[PDB]
Amino acid sequence: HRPSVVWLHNAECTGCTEAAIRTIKPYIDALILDTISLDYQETIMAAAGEAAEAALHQALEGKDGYYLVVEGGLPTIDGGQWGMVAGHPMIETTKKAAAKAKGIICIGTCSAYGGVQKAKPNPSQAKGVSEALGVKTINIPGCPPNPINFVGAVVHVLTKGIPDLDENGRPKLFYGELVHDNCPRLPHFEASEFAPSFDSEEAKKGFCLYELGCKGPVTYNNCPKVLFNQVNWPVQAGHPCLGCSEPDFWDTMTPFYEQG
Amino acid sequence: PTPQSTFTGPIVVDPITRIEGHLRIMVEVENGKVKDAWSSSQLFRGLEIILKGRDPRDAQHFTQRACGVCTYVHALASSRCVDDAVKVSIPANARMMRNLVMASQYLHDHLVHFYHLHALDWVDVTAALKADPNKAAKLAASIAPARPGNSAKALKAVQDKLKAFVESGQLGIFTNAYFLGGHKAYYLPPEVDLIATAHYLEALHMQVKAASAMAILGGKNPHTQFTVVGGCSNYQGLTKDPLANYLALSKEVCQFVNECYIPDLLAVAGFYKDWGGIGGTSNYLAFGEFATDDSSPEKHLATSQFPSGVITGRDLGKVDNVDLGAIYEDVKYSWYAPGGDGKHPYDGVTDPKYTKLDDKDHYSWMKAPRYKGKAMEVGPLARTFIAYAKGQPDFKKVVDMVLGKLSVPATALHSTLGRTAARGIETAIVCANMEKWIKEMADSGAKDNTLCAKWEMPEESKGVGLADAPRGALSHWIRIKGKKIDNFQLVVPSTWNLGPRGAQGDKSPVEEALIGTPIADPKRPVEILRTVHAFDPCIACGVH
Ligand code: SF4
Ligand code: SF4
Ligand code: FCO
Ligand code: F3S
Ligand SMILES: [Mg+2]
Ligand code: NI
Repeated sequence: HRPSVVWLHNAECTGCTEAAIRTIKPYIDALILDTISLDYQETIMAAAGEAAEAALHQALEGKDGYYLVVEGGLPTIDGGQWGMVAGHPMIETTKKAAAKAKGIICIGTCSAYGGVQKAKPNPSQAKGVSEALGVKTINIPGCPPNPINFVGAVVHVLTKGIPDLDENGRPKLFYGELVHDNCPRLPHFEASEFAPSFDSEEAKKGFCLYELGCKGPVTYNNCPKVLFNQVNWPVQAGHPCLGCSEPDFWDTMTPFYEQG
Repeated sequence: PTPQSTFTGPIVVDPITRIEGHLRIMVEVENGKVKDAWSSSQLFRGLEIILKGRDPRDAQHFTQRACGVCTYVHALASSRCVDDAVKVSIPANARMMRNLVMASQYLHDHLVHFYHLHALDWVDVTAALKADPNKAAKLAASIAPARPGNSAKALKAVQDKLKAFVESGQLGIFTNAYFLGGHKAYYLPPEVDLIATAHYLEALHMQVKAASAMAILGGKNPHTQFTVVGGCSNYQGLTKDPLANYLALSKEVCQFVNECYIPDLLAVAGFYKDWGGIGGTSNYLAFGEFATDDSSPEKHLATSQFPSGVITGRDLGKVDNVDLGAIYEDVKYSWYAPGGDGKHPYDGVTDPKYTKLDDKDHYSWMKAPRYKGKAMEVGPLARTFIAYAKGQPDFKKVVDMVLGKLSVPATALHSTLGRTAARGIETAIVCANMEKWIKEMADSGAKDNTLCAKWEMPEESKGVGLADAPRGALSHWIRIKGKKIDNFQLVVPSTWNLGPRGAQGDKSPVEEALIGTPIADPKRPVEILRTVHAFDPCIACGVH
């Protein structure tokens, strides 16, 4: 028997699902064949419609219980009808699935904190999972988060228990350090060597991107340490950090190309 | 003959799984065939509303989150859009880098779609257990190049792994699969099921490599971070070592496309020949992609190596030029306020007004984009017909190769089978161009690493960004006022393909394609999935 995992998609772009399948320790096939039982996942599951909905119920009714992964924020306006699956408001199905879950893992800034659809003026009245349900969640933010961080947290929760969280529900294992503190451009920052524009010689020489809006100094994530796709990260590609793992970054980190 | 029940009655499939986003399909069935259809998108986010009043430089970061499956493409469209609004012509290297990242995205996107989203509609995974592995190996040896992953040992290993999974009774993502316990609409012999399933697992690994290649130039995947107004920020992406690695990875991915993807697509298509007469539409549109000149939207349209164009009524002899002024969106059958019909995207309005579930008068969060009164299919099939009609050498070669292999006329491509084939066709063509495109940017970058041009934010302006994303013709339209976003409208390929009826009550491409779909078993309507999935729906994209 492999531990049951129910994965719900709410108000999301599916970038978090995509991030998750970029895992290489283990690869996704090995994860779902050997380590977990992924019992509902709309992006890749075979069943559709009534058959899919029956698959969800079978998982929610499972004798061994289940862990809940939530992707996307919850649109709450008009009784939650602006976001629906199988004729039910997303808020309704997420509430129900969360009630008897062994644990709740929010993959991405959207489920964790509200995300892009919550940004002003928030026409769908989108909320993060913890706010909408009124329960604590394990938050794995980033837009999307590193698969290392998501799979890392899943494994930890299944084997060891709940990992130490910060004030924003993020595992200290992955979000304990500022991006900036591990950035290879830090010497330039310390020396006040800033690129004034993307076309400047300074930018060509790899100068710090702080003057171009880099939110690395206020962003908790492990991007420079672990990289993405085993090859790169935004600052290495010459672009400032957006602060995408911070709550409500869409409204607290903008304008993205300024520090104002 | 095509298995068909006698069922008369409605069928609702919600959720449509193995797509991006939340789609509800409703159909009326009579004597086992769909007679009417509705494409009902079930989520609204409202990125266009959220963008109002914001810094135009921020738009690409918000719009990229329109979709994480077709990641990058919206950052690209927004950047082209703002670049046009501020009237900046990006450096040659930036055009090259932006186009290569789009090429990498096509490779990743199409592989995942065929195997992990579409394949389960044609392949019976559990039947793979009944296959003779040795027999499967020799079969695979006849329809595709020699490779260790196609040996009896390797195929048996897959079958054993699958066998242990099924025997556990925890079927996970295969729970209640339409093919469990046999299904008349699934035709493949067990050996083919095993071969396809082995490649399905290989492709889960290969898509990681595809994403890594893309991230070398993109910074990360999903959601790239290398584009800026006036070009790109990734100076390292022009250097020798990273591009050597980019080429190496890209060739691995391309080997898998040519060894596994195309041969499986051809094998599957030969068994489902009847699907070459189901799910056709008549009008095709493409903005084109991979241009040699991206200094303006018109230069993009004229110089795209995958050409732009408009085909109407299946007439492969009259490919018209795209008229950007002719595009508009209707809201009559959508969840938006009345009086929003016929809006050109520069005058686009997004005023949500929900009614109720299954209201025939308003049944979707997608707008209905129309072109001179007609619905337009966009995507790989659209690009393929247009390129074929214009006599694009690569498209001529690869399409004729496919038409030969399946022994059908070019008219058979107007179908769900054709729609599926075209996705494989252009993937092979992208692969064939990779080494050339890379060498171009490698040589160029070595000589002069200029990557971002100077520009100035205008007080008042408008601009449009065009791209042909993996699913089709994408456009972002901006009005700038007081140096801020006054209006920002997205018109996305899935909006074209899967939106609701227009103001005249004319069906969208998916709704028309579903008419005439045979239903072998109403409770397991795999045929609806086959056609819907062939359009490669992206609902977060379509609604935004
Ligand atoms: S957190 Fe970002 S990547 Fe994940 S679903 Fe939300 S918008 Fe998409
Ligand atoms: S580039 Fe950003 S993260 Fe790196 S040193 Fe500068 S401010 Fe810090
Ligand atoms: N491809 C893709 Fe996504 C859609 N539809 C976009 O643009
Ligand atoms: S934008 Fe996000 S992915 Fe890392 S580099 Fe900054 S936190
Ligand atoms: Mg729009
Ligand atoms: Ni998409």
